[PDB]
Amino acid sequence: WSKLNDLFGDAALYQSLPTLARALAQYLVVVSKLPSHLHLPPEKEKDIVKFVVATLEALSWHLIHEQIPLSLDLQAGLDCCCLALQLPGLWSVVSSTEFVTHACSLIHCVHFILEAVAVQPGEQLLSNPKYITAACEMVAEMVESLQSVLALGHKRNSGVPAFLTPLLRNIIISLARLPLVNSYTRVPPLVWKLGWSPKPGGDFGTAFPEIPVEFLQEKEVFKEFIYRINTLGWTSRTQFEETWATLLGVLRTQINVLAVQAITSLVLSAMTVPVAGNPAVSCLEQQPRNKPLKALDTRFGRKLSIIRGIVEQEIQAMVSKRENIATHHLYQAWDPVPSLTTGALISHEKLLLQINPERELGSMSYKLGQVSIHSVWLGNSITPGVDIHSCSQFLLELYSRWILTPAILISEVVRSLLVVSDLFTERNQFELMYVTLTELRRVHPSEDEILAQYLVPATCKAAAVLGMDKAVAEPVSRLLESTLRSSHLPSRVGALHGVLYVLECDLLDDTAKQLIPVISDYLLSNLKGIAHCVNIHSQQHV
Amino acid sequence: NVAEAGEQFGQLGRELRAQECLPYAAWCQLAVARCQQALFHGPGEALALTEAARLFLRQERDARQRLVCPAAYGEPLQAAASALGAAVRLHLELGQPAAAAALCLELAAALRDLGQPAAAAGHFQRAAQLQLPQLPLAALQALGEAASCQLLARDYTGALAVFTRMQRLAREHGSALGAFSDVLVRCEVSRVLLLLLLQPPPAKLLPEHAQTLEKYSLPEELFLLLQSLVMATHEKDTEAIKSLQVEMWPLLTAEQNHLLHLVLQETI
Amino acid sequence: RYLVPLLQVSPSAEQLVQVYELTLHHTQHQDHNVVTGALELLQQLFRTPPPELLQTLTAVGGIGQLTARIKGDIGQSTDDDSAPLVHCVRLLSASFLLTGGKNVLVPDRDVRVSVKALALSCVGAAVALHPESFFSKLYKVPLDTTEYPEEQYVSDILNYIDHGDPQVRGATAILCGTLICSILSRSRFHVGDWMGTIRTLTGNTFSLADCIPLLRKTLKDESSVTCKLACTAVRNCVMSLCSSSYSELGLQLIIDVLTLRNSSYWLVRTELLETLAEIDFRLVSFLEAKAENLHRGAHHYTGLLKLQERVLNNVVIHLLGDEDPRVRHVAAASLIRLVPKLFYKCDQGQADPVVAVARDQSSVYLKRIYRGYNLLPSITDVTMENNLSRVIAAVSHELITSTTRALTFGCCEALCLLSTAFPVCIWSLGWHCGVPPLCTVGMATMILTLLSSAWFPLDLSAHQDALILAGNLLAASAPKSLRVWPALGDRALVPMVEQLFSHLLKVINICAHVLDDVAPLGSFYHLPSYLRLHDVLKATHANYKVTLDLQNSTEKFGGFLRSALDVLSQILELATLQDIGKCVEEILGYLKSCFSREPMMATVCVQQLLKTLFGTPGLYHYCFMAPYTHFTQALADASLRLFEPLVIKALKQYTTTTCVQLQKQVLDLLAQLVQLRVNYCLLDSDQVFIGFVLKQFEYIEVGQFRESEAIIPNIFFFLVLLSYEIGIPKIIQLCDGIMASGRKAVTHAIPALQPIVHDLFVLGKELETQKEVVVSMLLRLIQYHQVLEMFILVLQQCHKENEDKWKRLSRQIADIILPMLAKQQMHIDSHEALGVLNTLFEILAPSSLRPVDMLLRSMFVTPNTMASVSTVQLWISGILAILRVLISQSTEDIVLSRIQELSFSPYLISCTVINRLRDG
Repeated sequence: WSKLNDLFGDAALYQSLPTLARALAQYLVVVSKLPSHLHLPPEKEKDIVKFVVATLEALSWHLIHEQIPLSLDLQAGLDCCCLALQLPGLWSVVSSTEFVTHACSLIHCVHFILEAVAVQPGEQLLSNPKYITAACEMVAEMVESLQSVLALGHKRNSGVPAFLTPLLRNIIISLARLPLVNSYTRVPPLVWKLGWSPKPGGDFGTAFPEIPVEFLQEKEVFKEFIYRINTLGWTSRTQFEETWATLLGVLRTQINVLAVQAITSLVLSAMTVPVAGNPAVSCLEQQPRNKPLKALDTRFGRKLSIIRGIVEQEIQAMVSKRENIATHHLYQAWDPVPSLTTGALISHEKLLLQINPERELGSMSYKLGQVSIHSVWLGNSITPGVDIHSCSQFLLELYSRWILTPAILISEVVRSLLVVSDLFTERNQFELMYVTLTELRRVHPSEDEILAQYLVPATCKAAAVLGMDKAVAEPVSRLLESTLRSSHLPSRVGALHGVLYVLECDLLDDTAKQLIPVISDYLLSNLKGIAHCVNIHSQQHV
Repeated sequence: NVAEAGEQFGQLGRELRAQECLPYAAWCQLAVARCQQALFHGPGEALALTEAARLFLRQERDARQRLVCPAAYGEPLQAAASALGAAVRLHLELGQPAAAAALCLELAAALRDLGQPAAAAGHFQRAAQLQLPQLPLAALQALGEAASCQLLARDYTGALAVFTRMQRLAREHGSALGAFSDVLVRCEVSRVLLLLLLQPPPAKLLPEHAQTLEKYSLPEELFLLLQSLVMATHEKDTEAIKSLQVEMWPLLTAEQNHLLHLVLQETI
Repeated sequence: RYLVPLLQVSPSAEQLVQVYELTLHHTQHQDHNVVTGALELLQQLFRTPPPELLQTLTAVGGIGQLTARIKGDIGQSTDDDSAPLVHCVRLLSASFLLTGGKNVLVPDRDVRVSVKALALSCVGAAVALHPESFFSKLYKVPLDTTEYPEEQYVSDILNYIDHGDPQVRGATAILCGTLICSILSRSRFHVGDWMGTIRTLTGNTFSLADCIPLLRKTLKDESSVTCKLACTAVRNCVMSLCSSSYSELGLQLIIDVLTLRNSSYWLVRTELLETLAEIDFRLVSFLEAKAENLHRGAHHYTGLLKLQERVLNNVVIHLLGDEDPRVRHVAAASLIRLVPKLFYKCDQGQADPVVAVARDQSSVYLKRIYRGYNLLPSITDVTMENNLSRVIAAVSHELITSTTRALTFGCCEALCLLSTAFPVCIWSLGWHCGVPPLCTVGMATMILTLLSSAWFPLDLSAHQDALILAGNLLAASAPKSLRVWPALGDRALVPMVEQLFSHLLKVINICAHVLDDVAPLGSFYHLPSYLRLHDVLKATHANYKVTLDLQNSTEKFGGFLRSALDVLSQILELATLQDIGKCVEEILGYLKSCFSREPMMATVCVQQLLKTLFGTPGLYHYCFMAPYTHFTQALADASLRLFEPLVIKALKQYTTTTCVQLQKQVLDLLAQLVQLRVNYCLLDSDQVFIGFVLKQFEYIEVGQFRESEAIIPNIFFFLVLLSYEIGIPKIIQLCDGIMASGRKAVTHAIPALQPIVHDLFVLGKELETQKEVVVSMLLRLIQYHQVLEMFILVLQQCHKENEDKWKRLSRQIADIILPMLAKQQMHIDSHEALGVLNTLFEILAPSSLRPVDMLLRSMFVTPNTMASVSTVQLWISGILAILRVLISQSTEDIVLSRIQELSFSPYLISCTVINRLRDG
């Protein structure tokens, strides 16, 4: 450290490191939309991995000595670091055997900027050589904070100045996906108090095996393992089938409830349109059920597309929610609608008015309309790296023998089957879904209104991929009329998504489309009451 | 009978919380409230509807906080704000608008936790107008949590509307006392960091915004560094603005530390 | 062990030193039941010492003037050149817990760890008495340098932090607490100069830099019994460091207790908050501004180290929301102890944190309507109204924005203990939030919505504290609003009073149907909300009538019936005859059933109804310039009948009761039936009640009466007021018995005349003879400073009645008190006592003070002996109060012409004369 204060610690050399730090922030973003002349070179790829390490160590060196760096220079130096962990090129170099010192020094220096700001003096965050396991213990503490400390708007989040809770939430995820670290982070903290400590070996520090099933048989021990796997994602495809076998041996009813919900979240990280297993970079694919327009593509019509490109783009800088976007940059317009046998990604300016009105601007989550039945029929040609086809046949056998179980487990099994419905890939697979749900209603009582509002979304998305035929219309049309008369206001909302898929694509039967004036009459009554006041009644029912 | 029907549904809801299901003990609490509309129990009818509000917001700290599920999508977030719709309407008919605004500050402290900071802005202003006749210092702490929403929701122009309403009551009620003396320190350090962030034109610059910017172009440490920052952005001085964030970082809190970060970028 | 708590012919000073040598022989007499018996006796005689024994041990010679496993010359407790408490620490160590050769533990096999636990708590209670013992050598004559290489001091007592169990590492956690408490108070925070004198005398190297990291560690210990004993060590130790030169290390121990706020042992959390109630957070805010590395500390934090908002929002208000009924009650009493000690930034008084500490130490060293409300102009501190309005801001916020049952429930208990120490009527600008926007109605609109819910009254532990606090917030509007309910005069305030008076007649309606087993305006039948309140007052009344225990303060029905007759009283003052005229039928039926359970405050409900049925600044200001000018301004002024069933029942109780809280509220109910002229028909034929008051004077003089103190001011108000209709000849013969033949004066004889003198001097030939009698009795009693307030009343009537008679009487008490002030018979021991005597020489006539022959022979005197601070303290109060006369009442010219004639030599109290008195 004698050389590090004279060749590096100069106050003239320090000034460059936030001027060279805005430089690499804007260059790594456009990589997802540049041609191949403009990508970063493979020989100059090593020297951009080594320079994320060196500008984040000038940030920790002022907090010891002088003051904060500039706190815009807190913000320009941690944007060079959030993007090298999202690219497929720059992330692979940090994982290798040559960079054990450079991946364990971004853990000491992002725990030093998060502790010297959030942790007031006399606290903590929440309530082999030595440095590797001092880097391994460092990542376990930070992920339990995303519940409490770095959650946007918590009572504990009055201390972080809220331009880093976008920046420091995306960067604790992508460091525990390193193979230096990832094996320890999935172990929940109630295990290390108990007697589990095998030896690690992977030609690295910590290469622990996965947790055996016998520890997961306690609920407080089982609620903390499911947290480590969703916000962390997974890695190369060998590690995806490791978490699959641990949950099925769990399949006392307090642990039967919470592990049918853990199988929902593993399929959706095979449903993601980029890297598919990384909640750092990416989010769930959604499909527009609105077709592309006809009013464009003329000589006056090509002029229409340039003008409203400028208006919509600075809305999302003001109006929208940045669920996708960590950094502070302006033109981050990114919609994960794929093409479709999937293909490339469609940019935001090309899908100008495709996105359905059910969704807040840019907020990417599940909202019952991810895969529209337009996109079922042209990826799977049926019209009336993981083997994702493999995991969906095994789940049809399990949830039918439980239906055909306590009333707590009746409600949460119908809900796990509607989510995976994005991933059914065969006309053999959609036919088995509709059969199990109709034998329930005649047997299970009609007045179970938790169970009533998951199955009206479930029974209606089957008959859309299926033919909406005369033997299928009379069971599907009668069930939508009754639940709209129900007094349960979140039961009113699930039944209205089932109207759409029937109304969406199939040329509907002529007698059943005279029961669109059953659904046409409900819409007139509840707008005249929610014309003046919308603050009173609801938000996601309105 | 109908009196005896309500006592049977109460024994069922408590043996389920130790069984820890909680959409179904949450469905057990909405059955107690449907009986007391057949009879007329009044303020006890609103006690069955707000214990069903505590149980749909615990199903979603196990779906978006403890067990962060991408398949969690707000069926018990739609269920939480609908049992609280019938609760606020039944205090007003009996005529207690101070108890109607206690139940709407519970609905908006979840939506800031579940990551919906624009509709959290929202329900904080509903519970103030039910308190401005009654408690004008319980009403000014519901508008200080409304300025922490819109800066997460990035509503920097709607954030100037809610800061000039906090300061117009303390000159009617406080002149300052105390509890009202700390509400006015937070509102003349944060209306100055917004008018340099977004610098309004003289048409949409009110006669209340006109008064505070003549004084600059509250503690004696922090009053001196805020007259100096309105000068630099009118002089476009890149060396003046950089040495003040270094020397105003311990002074502010981290809600006021967010508004000073977005000025130094939009002038540099 | 039971009698030494009571020792604080008398038990002699040589009788108590025979007790003490008896035990040191018995800490050595071998047993395990006899060694443990004399070690609980020694831990308690240092904590509560008898004051005769306490001076013989701290003294240098000590026992030598009263007479005129261990293997070395300790030196017994007869030797001179060392205190006996220097001797008593050498003896209890080498026998129990230390070996004289090396820093080494003694094994638990030899001495039990029940016996090693009581020996660490006796070495700590003596350092608070004589702190020079802990730095001494273990053996006086050194022990055999052939066998042992080095000799050690008594600092190996502080190596028992690593020893095994709790209560040894926890009782060396408390041995470092009172070693730091009692060096700072011994040498007056001079840790620099006092440590130099010891090191050349006993050569140990033991600073206080090597004990606070031994005390920082036991706070982080594992066992929850080890953590209870280390946080009482910071109750003694962080008020002495933080104002000392080691206040770098003193602030760090404030920081670490804050991490101890969330440990799950309920005795660990309540001895935290007592060491966060005794903090002076105006002295604590001063050290933050001086720190630059301490704000960083560990891990190089950036920002301010905000102790005050973190110790007030995240402990004290936070520990109100705890699950235990034990933890919620102790956190309220700290917000009674925190509000005078806050220092929030930039008040319009104290500006700096330098100027903040200077105003709490200058007040120290430089100087009938109901109980709820006030009508004065209410002079108040401007900056003490600002600290009380920030503690009622964060407390009404965890009561409205709270999501738990436990936050709403134990924060209505923290608002009822503010209003009984910081009342709302006096501090209304702190309580004010909104309502009437200007004498305030603060925050009372939320709490009525708590009571009208059908959830919150169903538990009597905190429904009785929400009724005493809703009557304090509707009574502070009484100095403003008063000019249905026609006397309220503010229609935004009437629904708050319509509700509680509807709420307090339905809770005396459920206490009437419970004390009498009767099946269920004020009516709770048709409400289903108050049929839930009938099953909760019937669970607490089946445990009283079945379990006999009379002396309980907390009963939760006997505690709950006390709360809802106190606040039915305070509202009737706002009421009139027209509002109550349809309810005098109602409230009198309930009290006949509500009389037997609690009659002490069921006549306080009856005392008030009859009123309203019959109508009725920058550190130069603070330290000098503001107290210097209250001095010179008081010197220029020194140059100048439905009651008839209920009333008969209350008289049968006074003859047969014994609790003297009930005997005091019945002598005020009868002084109101004579002013409001109810004819003397309470005793229609006989004189039954007036014969019984004469017999009670027999039990006070002899002393056969238990609590005569709290009844003797109110016995004598009833008697003088009847004679305007027992006559004033007979009234003054009873008071002469108590004084000369009876107990002492400051409880019986001096409160006996405060009813007489105010009702005889203030309010023909028969009245002249009785005024000569009362002035002769006080001359026997001038010695007491409460008798000198009664005599400022006497001198102000003679200046109004007859100015020839005014100058005769100020000469008679001129030559009595000035012979007393030279022989120090005048009890001026209080600062309540010097304030009464200086308003006397203003009002005493200046003709009696015009010769300066008398004031100087009473001035220049020497007391008998100035050995004792009982006798040093009354000689310097005779010189300060006759010197307020030689400055105002007579100028400089008159005073010094006299001392040329009176040979008052300046060798009066000289350095040869002052030395022989302190010893003599």
